[PDB]
Amino acid sequence: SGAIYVGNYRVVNRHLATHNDWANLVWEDSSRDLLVSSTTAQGCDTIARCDCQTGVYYCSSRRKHYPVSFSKPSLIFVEASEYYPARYQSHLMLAVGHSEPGDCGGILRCQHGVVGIVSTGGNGLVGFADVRDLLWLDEE
Ligand SMILES: CSc1ccccc1CC(=O)N1CCc2nc[nH]c(=O)c2C1
Ligand SMILES: [Zn+2]
Repeated sequence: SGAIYVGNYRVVNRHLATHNDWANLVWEDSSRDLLVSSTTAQGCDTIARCDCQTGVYYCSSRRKHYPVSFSKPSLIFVEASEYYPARYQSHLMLAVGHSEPGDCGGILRCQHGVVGIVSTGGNGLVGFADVRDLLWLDEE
């Protein structure tokens, strides 16, 4: 579990969104595993606006933050999980690292701010849903 809290937005994995998220929906995209809902309180996270390929992510199944090198956001085939069939997920970045299903939502960050959230795992890889192209998170 986990979310990004930027401005009056809450960014979560679409597959972990609650009824309150769907009832206060701003935007969702199944191909990216992302959903954004509106918040009453302002958040403290800042979004990175960059092409970094090194950063640090939080792994809840180890209570640890790990430094990683990660690929550029791409269209990647992901095997079937409890939430999606085997399919192509877009705007996904891969790194070598530990990730169990419940690790989804953990933040990946670089020197500029939040880069994305854990979305996929298995085979000793971790995948992150990028948010750096969502410029509108910084306004309204
Ligand atoms: C944090 S997500 C996670 C973590 C550990 C295990 C499973 C998940 C869900 C997930 O994304 N799967 C299902 C398992 C799987 N196995 C091999 N290759 C893959 O591409 C996948 C994709
Ligand atoms: Zn960066």
